[PDB]
Amino acid sequence: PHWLLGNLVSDFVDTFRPTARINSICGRCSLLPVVNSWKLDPATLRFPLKGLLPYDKDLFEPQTALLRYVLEQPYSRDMVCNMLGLNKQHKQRCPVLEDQLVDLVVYAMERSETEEKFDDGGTSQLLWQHLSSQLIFFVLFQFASFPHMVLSLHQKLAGRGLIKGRDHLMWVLLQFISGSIQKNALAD
Amino acid sequence: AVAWLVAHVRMLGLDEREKSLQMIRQLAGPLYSENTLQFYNERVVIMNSILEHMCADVLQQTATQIKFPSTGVDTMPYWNLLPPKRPIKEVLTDIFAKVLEKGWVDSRSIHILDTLLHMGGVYWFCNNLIKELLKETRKEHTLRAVQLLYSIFCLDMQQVTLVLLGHILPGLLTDSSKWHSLMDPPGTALAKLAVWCALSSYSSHKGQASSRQKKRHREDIEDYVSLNMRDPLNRVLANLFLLISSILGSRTAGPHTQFVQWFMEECVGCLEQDSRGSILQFMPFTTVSELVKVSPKVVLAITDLSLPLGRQVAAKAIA
Amino acid sequence: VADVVFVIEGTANLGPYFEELRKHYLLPAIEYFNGGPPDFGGDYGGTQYSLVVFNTVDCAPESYVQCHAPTSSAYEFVTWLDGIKFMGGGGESCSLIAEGLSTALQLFDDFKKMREQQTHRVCLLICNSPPYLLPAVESTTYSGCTTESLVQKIGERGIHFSIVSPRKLPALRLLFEKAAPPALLEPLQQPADVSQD
Amino acid sequence: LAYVCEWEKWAKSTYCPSLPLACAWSCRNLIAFTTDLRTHMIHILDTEHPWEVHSVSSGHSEAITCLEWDQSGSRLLSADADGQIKCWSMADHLANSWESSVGSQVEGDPIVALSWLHNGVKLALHVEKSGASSFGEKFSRVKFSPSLTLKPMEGWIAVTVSGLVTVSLLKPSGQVLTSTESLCRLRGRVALADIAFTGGGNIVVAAADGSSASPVKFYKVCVSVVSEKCRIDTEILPSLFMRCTTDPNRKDRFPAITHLKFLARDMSEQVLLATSSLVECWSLRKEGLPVNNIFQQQPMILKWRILSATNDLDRVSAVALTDLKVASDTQFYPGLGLALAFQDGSVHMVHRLSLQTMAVFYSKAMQLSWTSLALVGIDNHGKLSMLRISPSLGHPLEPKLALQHLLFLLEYCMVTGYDWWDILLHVQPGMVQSLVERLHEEYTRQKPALQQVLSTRILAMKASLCKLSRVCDYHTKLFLMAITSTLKSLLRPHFLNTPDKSPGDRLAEICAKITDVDIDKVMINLKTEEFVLDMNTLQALQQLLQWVGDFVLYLLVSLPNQGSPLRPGHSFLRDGTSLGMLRELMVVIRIWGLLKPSCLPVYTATSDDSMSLLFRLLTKLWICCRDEGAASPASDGLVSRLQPKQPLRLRFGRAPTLPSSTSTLQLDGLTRAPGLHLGAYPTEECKACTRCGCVTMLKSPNKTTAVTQWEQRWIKNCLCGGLWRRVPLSCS
Repeated sequence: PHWLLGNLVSDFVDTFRPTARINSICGRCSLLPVVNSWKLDPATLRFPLKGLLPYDKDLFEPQTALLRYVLEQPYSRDMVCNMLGLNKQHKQRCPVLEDQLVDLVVYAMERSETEEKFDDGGTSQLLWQHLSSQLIFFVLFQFASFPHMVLSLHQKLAGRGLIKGRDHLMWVLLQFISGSIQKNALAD
Repeated sequence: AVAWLVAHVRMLGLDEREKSLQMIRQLAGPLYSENTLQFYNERVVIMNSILEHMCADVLQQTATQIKFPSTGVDTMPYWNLLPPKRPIKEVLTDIFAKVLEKGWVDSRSIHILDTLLHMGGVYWFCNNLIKELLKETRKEHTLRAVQLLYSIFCLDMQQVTLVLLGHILPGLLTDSSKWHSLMDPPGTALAKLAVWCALSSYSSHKGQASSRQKKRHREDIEDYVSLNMRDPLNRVLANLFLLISSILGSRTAGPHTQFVQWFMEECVGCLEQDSRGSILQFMPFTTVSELVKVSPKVVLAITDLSLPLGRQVAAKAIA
Repeated sequence: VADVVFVIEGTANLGPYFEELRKHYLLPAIEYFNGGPPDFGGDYGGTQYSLVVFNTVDCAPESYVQCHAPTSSAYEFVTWLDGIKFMGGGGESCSLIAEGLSTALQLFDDFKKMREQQTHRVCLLICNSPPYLLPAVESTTYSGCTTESLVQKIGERGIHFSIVSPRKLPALRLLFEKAAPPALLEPLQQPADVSQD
Repeated sequence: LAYVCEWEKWAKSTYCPSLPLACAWSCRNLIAFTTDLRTHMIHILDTEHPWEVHSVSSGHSEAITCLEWDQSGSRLLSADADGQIKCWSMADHLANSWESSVGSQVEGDPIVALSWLHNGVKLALHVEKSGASSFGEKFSRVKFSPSLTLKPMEGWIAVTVSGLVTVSLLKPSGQVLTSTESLCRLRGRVALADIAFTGGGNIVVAAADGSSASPVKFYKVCVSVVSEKCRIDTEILPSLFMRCTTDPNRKDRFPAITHLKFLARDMSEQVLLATSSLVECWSLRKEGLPVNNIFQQQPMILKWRILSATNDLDRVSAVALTDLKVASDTQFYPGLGLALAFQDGSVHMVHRLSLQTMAVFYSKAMQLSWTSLALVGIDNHGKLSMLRISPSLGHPLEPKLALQHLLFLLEYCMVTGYDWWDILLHVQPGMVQSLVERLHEEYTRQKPALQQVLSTRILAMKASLCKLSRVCDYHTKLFLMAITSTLKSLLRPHFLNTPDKSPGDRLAEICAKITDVDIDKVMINLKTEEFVLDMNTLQALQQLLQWVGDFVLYLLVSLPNQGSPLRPGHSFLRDGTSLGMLRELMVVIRIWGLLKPSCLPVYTATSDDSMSLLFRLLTKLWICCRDEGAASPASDGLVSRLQPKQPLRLRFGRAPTLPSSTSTLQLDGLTRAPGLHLGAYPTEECKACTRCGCVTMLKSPNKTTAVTQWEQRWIKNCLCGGLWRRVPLSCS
């Protein structure tokens, strides 16, 4: 707040801190088990409504963990659509949402990086492919400023995750571009 | 043998003869081969193993890992724990945010902090600390931050406080670029920080630690121009107070007038003994006279010993 | 296959003229190996080439070669070096780059280590000012002269080499035909782009 | 002693305690001046005319280290490395303009600035003595592995002083990222100094804390593996330490510099450093270990040995340092000389291994400027300006050996193309006159062929020798000779004519075989048609070529001035060869004017073709002076007539100098105390007018449409164009 002003405003916020705590609930860990005005529904990286002065940015920092957990879970299309979507066919605006899947791309390499999938110890790659397919089913706002995907490539250089990720990465890129080849141009 | 292996590891490690030698020595070779009239081989071997564990750390680091000759329960977990392929610019986002969100200083991590202390420089250490400090934008969080910070400054009080009083305060007051930061309500905490560390430093303090006594030999005159002794702490505090009085000058005061106001305010405290205020030709009297225009606070500070010098500031405080 | 080399040096001597030559000789030459300069993937595709333009010792007492163009996909860095080569070079007009072409030979060398599995190696060098100098490399082990450079470019390897200078013709073409292997320095003509210079 | 500056409004900054300082440039323009005013900006200053001091704001804090690489203007901007390396290359050499070439070392503090380009030149000075070696054995270059070649590329890769592993993400002139991550021994703590250029393409670094312990994190690292990747090695070279602690008396040494030099075999600058002074020196002499005493009766190993150590009295070190293994008996110049200023007043400059004493003439951080011993005044006295002391190379006097060493270093500077500042070292120019005479004699005789590429430069060098004084004649004469030769030479091959039997310029060169007068005859006698290039040539004759016309005019009036109080007066120009070149220029500009009426006439009177008579008088004096001719024939009397056509007020480019003879030169930061001709020179200023100090005095954008030939030809450094300066116009 204003420099040459007195602390009279600053402390006035502090004495206002406890009452707003009376309006908090918890650490906002996770509330989305179902697959069916509502809880856990942020508009632009922020769910709350009250214009008061709550505590530290733990309620102001985006709930990245929430969207990270809900997106990696199948059948999330309807869930994300009702929680942040609006006029899926009449309001195409390509929001900040893409950044989220960018992490889902980075996490992708993690799935191949983490102990090299324990040298194919299990079938986590199957769930990975299914989640990637589900995300491709929502390929309508993915390439908003398409070079953003190249950013995902930049983070892909981290630790040189080209050991085994490259195959599945190219595969899901194929799964995506196959439904949008004749739609867009070669420029993209 | 272990000590001389540690001496010889300073080579290119192309021979690694002492490594295999120590490995053989640490083995279970002496299985009652000779007429060992000890009957305490168990405890003796346990002590040999734990001593081999505490040393040879560099050899067990600079070379390939050992084949686990311990067969114990739980070795010393306290270690460097510094991520190799990561820079030093991680203390803030990994330690400070957590410790502010937490309720205590995370004692374990403190060890890490210690390694951080005698690794880099106290200068950039405190610099990056105070830099990461001014982000709360709420008095309560800044309060808790400086509370934890006064404690984290322990184990290095003397040199850390010296470097702070010498650089971090002029580092913002001298120029206008950093003035932007001083305007924040965190500024009050910074003032509280300053007076607290000054009080702790001026107070009796031995501070004799192995890793500190072995690394407490430098050279510094501070170039403190004088235009009741010759001590680095006292001289630095005098220079600091002189700069406070100078900043208290007119013709420009947007952020720093509030800074010196908070400084003088928090300086007022019972059972204190700082602000000695030499009374030959110094500023503190004129400084108190000017601060009176911003009532009996300075009327108590300047009253060092009821000396005839204090009569002047008393008459001025009469108003 | 199609291992070409593109060299120009008249930047110090004559800059704008090159820009004119680009409109008639440089740009059409590149289209012989690409469907049109746009932005595509680059790898060991045989048809790649380099782009080497330097200056003389006049006002460069600390730099002779800074070439970097392994593949460049023949479009992007090619057009870049074409339009963003240089504007410097003073001193006088006696010699600009001969030691450069020697380094050019060295480039062919790496092809022997890179183009394994022939390729009918070709090369082209441009220089407006007539060059002559005593030093040879000052950069690498190989050393010689202009004569050594040409006999290496012709006899040591059958690299077709020409020099498309400005419309003017200095006393250079004469000595550059003393090679028993056909030098084929003919492609200096206002007629359209030759198939293979 | 001499060459001291000062800053009026700024002082030692009594408010801030202090700040470490540093600067070093082995090339021209060697002033960087890290300091704190009353974080702060960084300054740059040239060696000649230091009145126009320049500075530029930085973007970081504490500005700990900077060290350039080559003649290309660059800097490092260390201490969290914000605003990393770049060139200036904007219009001149007085603006930083730090481009996007930035390496983001996130919140670090390294003190490394290194990785030069190529090998160090070899000098067999004592053996060769430059008798007739013709730069062959006198100046050579030892084969040296170039760091990560591909053509020698180069990056600003350094070592993390604050950090403990490595630096990565190198993008030299390719804009490519190439990001990776390496472990680098997983442990370390360093306060070291770098020593990069070793035998192989590797880098060396070793120091941790000081005399307290004895650790040295020797990191032998390799960077050249494959494109778009890094494999930084973690080879621990054999460790070592400062044996100073052998004294049972005390051990309080605590070194804080321990710097090295580019030759990683023969130095170790460990030194006891408040309340102490004791230099030390070790080597890397490989030798086998005494494997014995095991019984009755790979040897390749490295155990360091001592080189030199003693007790001294000094606080601040400046810099460490030709080749070794030479019996430098007759050599007394600072060959590998290591000096450092003493706190107590005078500076006891003395070479290594002796340290005894030298002439003193009784009744923070520095670096060696060059072979000529003129240091920089950044000693431990606060924010004080630079100083200079006597560059005397040895105790005794030897004029012959003196001029020998001078010509040696001059030829070295010539072949290496670096700047020269041995000006203060040489005695008054009489000895320098004999020196340049001998120099040009050896140049002409034993060139043997490098002349065709080394001429121009040394001519400018001549200027410097004729710069200081009474002998200002050769200065102007050589300037005019150089500029005329350059302009004519560049004008020659600028013809897009049709080919013929021989080259156009070559066939024009033979014009010497022609009659005396009537150039209009000889022009058609050789060739007339193939000389026109294009309609757009009407910008040179009336604007810039007029000079040469006026030039020959300035000869006529200056012809009968032998009785003046100056033997050559303004100039003499009695060479003939250069005169023949100018006469060829006259005939070609004559045929030019025949091709276009916008030529340069006499502009005054008697047009009904003064140029013809001018040319015939010039050819007359030429043939009267071509092959060992006379000077002042009877023709001289008649040509001495002043025709009503000669103009005046010509530039005759020149510049001031630094006549600091023996005692003292005190200047401020500003307000100096006394002591391209394409028009672009009105009375008052009319544009930015980026000029230069040699002769130029020209405009910045050249204000033209298609005359880009000259402009582009002189965008970079002009004839000795290191002095490309800039200054705004006055305002009321």
